Amino acid sequence: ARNVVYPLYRLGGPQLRVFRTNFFIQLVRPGVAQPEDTVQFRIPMEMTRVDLRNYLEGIYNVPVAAVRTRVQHGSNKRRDHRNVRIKKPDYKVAYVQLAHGQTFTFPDLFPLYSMLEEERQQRQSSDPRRGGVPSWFGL
Amino acid sequence: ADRMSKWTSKRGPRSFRGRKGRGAKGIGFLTSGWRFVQIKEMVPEFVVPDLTGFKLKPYVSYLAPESEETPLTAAQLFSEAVAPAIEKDFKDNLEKYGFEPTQEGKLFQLYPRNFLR
Amino acid sequence: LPPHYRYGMSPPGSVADKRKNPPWIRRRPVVVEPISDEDWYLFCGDTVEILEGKDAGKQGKVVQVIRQRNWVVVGGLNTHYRYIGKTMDYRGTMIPSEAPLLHRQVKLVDPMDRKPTEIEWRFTEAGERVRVSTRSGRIIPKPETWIDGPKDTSVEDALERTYVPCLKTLQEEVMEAMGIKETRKYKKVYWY
Amino acid sequence: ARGNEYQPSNIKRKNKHGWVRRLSTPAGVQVILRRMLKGRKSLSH
Amino acid sequence: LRNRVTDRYFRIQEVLKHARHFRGRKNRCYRLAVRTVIRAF
Amino acid sequence: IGIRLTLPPPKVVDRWNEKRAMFGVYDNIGILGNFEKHPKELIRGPIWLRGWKGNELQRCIRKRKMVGSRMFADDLHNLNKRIRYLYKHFNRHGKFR
Amino acid sequence: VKKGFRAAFRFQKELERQRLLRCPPP
Amino acid sequence: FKTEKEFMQHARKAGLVIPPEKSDRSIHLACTAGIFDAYVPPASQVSIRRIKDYDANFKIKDFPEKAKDIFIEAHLCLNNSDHDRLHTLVTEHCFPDMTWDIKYKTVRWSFVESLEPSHVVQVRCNVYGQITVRMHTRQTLAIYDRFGRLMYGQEDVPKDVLEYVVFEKQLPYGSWRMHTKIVPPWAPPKQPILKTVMIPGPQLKPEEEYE
Amino acid sequence: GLEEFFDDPKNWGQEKVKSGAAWTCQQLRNKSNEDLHKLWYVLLKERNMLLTLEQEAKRQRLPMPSPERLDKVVDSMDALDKVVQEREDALRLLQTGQERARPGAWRRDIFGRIIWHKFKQWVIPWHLNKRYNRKRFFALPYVDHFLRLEREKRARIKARKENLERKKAKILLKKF
RNA sequence: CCUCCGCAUAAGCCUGCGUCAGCAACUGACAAUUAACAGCCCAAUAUCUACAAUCAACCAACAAGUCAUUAUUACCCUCACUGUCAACCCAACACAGGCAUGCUCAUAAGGAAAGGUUAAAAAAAGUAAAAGGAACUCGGCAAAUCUUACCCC
RNA sequence: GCUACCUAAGAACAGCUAAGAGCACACCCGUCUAUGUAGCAAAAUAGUGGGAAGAUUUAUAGGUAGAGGCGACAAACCUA
RNA sequence: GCUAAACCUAGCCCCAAACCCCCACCUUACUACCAAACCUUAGCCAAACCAUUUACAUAAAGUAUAGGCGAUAGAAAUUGGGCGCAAUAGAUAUAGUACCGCAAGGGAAAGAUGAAAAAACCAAGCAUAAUAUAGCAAGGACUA
Ligand SMILES: [Mg+2]
Ligand SMILES: [Mg+2]
Ligand SMILES: [Mg+2]
Ligand SMILES: [Mg+2]
Ligand SMILES: [Mg+2]
Ligand SMILES: [Mg+2]
Ligand SMILES: [Mg+2]
Ligand SMILES: [Mg+2]
Ligand SMILES: [Mg+2]
Ligand SMILES: [Mg+2]
Ligand SMILES: [Mg+2]
Ligand SMILES: [Mg+2]
Ligand SMILES: [Mg+2]
Ligand SMILES: [Mg+2]
Ligand SMILES: [Mg+2]
Ligand SMILES: [Mg+2]
Ligand SMILES: [Mg+2]
Ligand SMILES: [Mg+2]
Ligand SMILES: [Mg+2]
Ligand SMILES: [Mg+2]
Ligand SMILES: [Mg+2]
Repeated sequence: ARNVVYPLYRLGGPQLRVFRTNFFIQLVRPGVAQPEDTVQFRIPMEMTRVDLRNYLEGIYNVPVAAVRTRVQHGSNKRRDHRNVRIKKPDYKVAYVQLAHGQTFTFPDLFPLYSMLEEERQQRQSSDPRRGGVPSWFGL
Repeated sequence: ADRMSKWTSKRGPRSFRGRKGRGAKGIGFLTSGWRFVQIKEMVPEFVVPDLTGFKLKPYVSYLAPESEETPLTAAQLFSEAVAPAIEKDFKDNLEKYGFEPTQEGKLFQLYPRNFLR
Repeated sequence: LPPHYRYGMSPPGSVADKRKNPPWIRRRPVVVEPISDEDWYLFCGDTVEILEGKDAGKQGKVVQVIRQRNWVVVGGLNTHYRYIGKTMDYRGTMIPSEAPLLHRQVKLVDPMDRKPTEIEWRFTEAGERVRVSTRSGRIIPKPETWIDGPKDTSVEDALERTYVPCLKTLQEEVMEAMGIKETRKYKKVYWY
Repeated sequence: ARGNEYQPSNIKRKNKHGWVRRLSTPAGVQVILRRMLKGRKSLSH
Repeated sequence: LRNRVTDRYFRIQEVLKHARHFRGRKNRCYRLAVRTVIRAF
Repeated sequence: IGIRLTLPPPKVVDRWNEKRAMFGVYDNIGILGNFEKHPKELIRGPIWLRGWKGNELQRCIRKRKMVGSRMFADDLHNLNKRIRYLYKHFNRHGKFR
Repeated sequence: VKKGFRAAFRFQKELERQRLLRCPPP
Repeated sequence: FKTEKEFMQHARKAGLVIPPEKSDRSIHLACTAGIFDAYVPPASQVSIRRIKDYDANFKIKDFPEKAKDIFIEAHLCLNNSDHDRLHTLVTEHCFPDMTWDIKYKTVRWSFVESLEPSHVVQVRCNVYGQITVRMHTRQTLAIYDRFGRLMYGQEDVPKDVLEYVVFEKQLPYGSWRMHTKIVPPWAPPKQPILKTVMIPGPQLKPEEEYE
Repeated sequence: GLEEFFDDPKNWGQEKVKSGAAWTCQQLRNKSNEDLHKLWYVLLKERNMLLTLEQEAKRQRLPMPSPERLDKVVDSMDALDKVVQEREDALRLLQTGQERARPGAWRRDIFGRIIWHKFKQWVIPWHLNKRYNRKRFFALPYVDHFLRLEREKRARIKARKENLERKKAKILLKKF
């Protein structure tokens, strides 16, 4: 869990246990070409590699073999009308290699106007022989 | 030369980039040869129940009726938790009813929290 | 939203709003008269009557209450004419958009007398509060299915009282439920 | 060659101007107090 | 400013109406027009 | 062009306002109320200049010695500097002497 | 915005005189 | 742009994501996109009762009189550009179709006496009444410029006009207003225009040839 | 499995998905702690699903199908955590009489202001903790002038706000 | 056609010429740098550590030197955290300047002195120059050739 | 964080003749000329030059603070 | 006819009243975790230099006193909301932000539609429209 004071461990103490997990997770699509057995996550900062292993083993029951995380610096180079730096937030990225010869591909997610489009059919464009005469009049 | 930027771990020289980390937690200790010992019991075990046959979905149907907020004060939890035990053992040592004066020998202590969350 | 944000016909989070109210404008704040939260009496669905200007004396129905500016948007009445869908070559279409009214410009309607009425918040034994007109002693009410998906609880299962109130924590109750055992007792640390 | 002057390093910046040094002496404590009374966003390096 | 001058356009136009036929910036700018209008008088 | 293009909104003044209509009442509360009060007790303002007129040096000396104990700190410091400047000005600079 | 009425009034009348001498009425 | 799809695809390529937001106020329209059933010129009494059950005092034997007075008065408001009257006299589907191109030009339309008794033709039907009226009149047009020089039709000479004017009514406060005007494909062409027109051919790119 | 990071694949690209209400708090006070534990993991997996679908919505430059149900899930997570912490607070008040789960003390920093010092866990006692005994919790007498300047600065901000409220009241009486 | 540069690491900077869209690297959205390299170390209490380095051998020194344990007790878990991008830093700048080290010492790497034209004066840099060869000038300064001798300090 | 001196623990110095030696790179400095003078530069450029195994040069951290420091005294240097 | 002009209200000032305000953070602040504080202010300046000296309710009273008895200093007993500002103004403040500085520190500028945007005229400077012998650029004039 995150934003929680962890109880201090002395030698021979009980197992440190988290019951209601504070931190979430999201698996993003890889923007670069990666091996077929690798799932890329966006860990929130206070979550280590061991915690991500036991997190995916416990909750989602995924046979996770390797985890390699890294920290992404969101850019502090964009500015207000006040000329004040806006920081896009930094985020930790997990790279997960799966066991048992499993293979993951990110699935292909995401595969009144009657009046408007029925006046876009009846637009009745001005014939060039009219020369700007309004075509409403029956004369 | 910046002052406004947060002093992150990406920023100093090698000795500064080594010591400061993110909001992660310590799992073990360093020994000679800089060899990291990972203590098994410091790792949080995600205690996860069985989600089989469990009939609570993440949303509630709109046909559920509206009620009032009654936060659990100490008098309510004493009342429904302890008060019929006192009334049944009074019509015929406070530790008999679920009271513990001290909790140093207790596993999950209430003050201070030695459990997590 | 910035201070002295100017409320308008668009909602305070839309896109054409951000064309109209970008984060760098500082405009003269509209002096609106302070109506109390209990003093407001025009609701989204009341049949009201316009007193002033165009469409005076007509009765319509409130469609939107923009309460931060004492605004009542009568549907189909007090309309001006704007185009929409105007591309580069096509001139758009004509639409009767609706101009908002201050609540001073609006009076309610008895559902049996059909007249402009002043309304007070009279108290009765049957109902603690409700609108009561003054020209007649008549109560105006307050104006105004579902199929579950695979991810909704039933109503009965959302209201099960499976809570036996006990002096055990969530942690002790789940450790007793899961059958997890622990013999290592916790060792006292120092807090300062 | 003149004007290059500022020759940066983070160790000399934190150990010259940082918070722990400003709280090492009471003069720098009064510096931090003038920063908070003026209202500045960064009280120290 | 408690009371600062409002009627100042008309003093400038008191002087500058006599300069309307001069050359240069004497017909336009008040600093030059005062000297040439005094001098013309 | 420092002049306005439209005429300003009109200035309505109610001459029979509560303040204007009853203005000046109980100014002669001494000379026909058996001298129980003085009209300098009828004025409201700063406590250092109820019933007193002085120039600026006198207003600041009197302000300091009457309410200067509970003044704010940089108001007390600015006021000490104003008394020191106005001392150096009234007593050393000037034409007539 | 300089408070007052009299310079705004006189300048309002000289704008009226320039509107006359620009577009003279029939 | 040219359509909604180009603005949406440039909203996806530019990255400008517009979430569809839900507002409780929708547009209270007072028109139709054209005609419910287009009358074709050379039994619908159920729709007449479908007008009389909302209106409760409605006489078709008095209606082509009023259809005349709604017609002519609306065209009189083109002589004066009285748009405030026109939105009471004409629908919103008709108002750009008769007032847009006449902007920045003075028309001097003038009615003179009709040739036939005007008469109802068909009637069809949240609830939108619709009455098509046959008129055969004598009108005079004179459409001028910004510069006040004649470009369509003499002011004196009357012309005889066939008119299939479609009316629509909102069925609590609306009245009968000109909705559309059916022009039939068998009709003769209008007046010729005073000036000549050049019509350009295909503007050729250098690699292209004219065929 | 990894398919629980996604919803029912019939919902892919529908641009509108029906969902129920959020778990309000009184509906959760009727439940057991085991039931709030399992429901915590239900809402946890649902929140992760909706967050992957948000980030893929930002990736494909497309809008959300229904962004309101992520707000429903965050509201149900916060409601469940609040109900659990209510039971923690009530049981703590019964057993120990404490109102804060973490011990601390009202202290006074170098800067003279009074700050709630939340205690950290330590192994050794505080008198031989080398890093703790450098952290000084006393204000020396050069601070009291700055405390007085802070007091006067906050009093100026307060007087400005109160007077400005009175000016708005006067302008409201002038207009209506 | 240039290259006395380049490629890395250190320090610095903090996403700053990646994708999509909007004289002739800016904005919005999205994405990425993945530890084996490098930081982040060490259980006490006593007890040991006279003989440089320079190919360390002859030698040859003086300025006299950069490198190590033992006794007993305690000890059994293990691979976490952080850095990793760029055309970059300090000089107000897309500045002929300043910038440590390891490699290549002409490059396998990196770049373009000319927007186009004409061929004035004056100016800058250069190449050549008859005869003479310091006559110039404060002074052989500059340039070209390289040299003799004597004073002062 | 420049610069004056110092502390700690580091580093670089090709080739040729044969030591605070000589020729000579890198590197340090800046004699003399010319360009530049709101410049490329709030002191540079091009060439010529002095030194280049030593009282050398240099990276990193630390120390000395203004009634002062520091100084192979130029009354220098101590953020143009 | 371009640049532009204008604008009224954000706010502020002076009074009165009333005594105010989850997590991480003194190690390299924003980092889960190991053997000590008090010590006269001085000086500018006035004395036409300077050197002792030089101010920091009413009334007695500028009195007694003190003082290179000179500049000057100086008691006590006793007595008892706005004839404010309105965007170069008013706070520096839209903000102690941007930016500058190694740091202490310094320190900005600005906005104006309408009920609803789900609807002209006038500063300088130019342009329309270059110039004609001669001279502080005018004045007397003149048919010009
Ligand atoms: Mg340096
Ligand atoms: Mg190359
Ligand atoms: Mg080039
Ligand atoms: Mg050229
Ligand atoms: Mg020759
Ligand atoms: Mg000679
Ligand atoms: Mg000669
Ligand atoms: Mg020479
Ligand atoms: Mg030598
Ligand atoms: Mg010389
Ligand atoms: Mg040499
Ligand atoms: Mg020296
Ligand atoms: Mg000397
Ligand atoms: Mg000298
Ligand atoms: Mg003097
Ligand atoms: Mg003197
Ligand atoms: Mg007394
Ligand atoms: Mg201001
Ligand atoms: Mg200012
Ligand atoms: Mg002009
Ligand atoms: Mg003359």
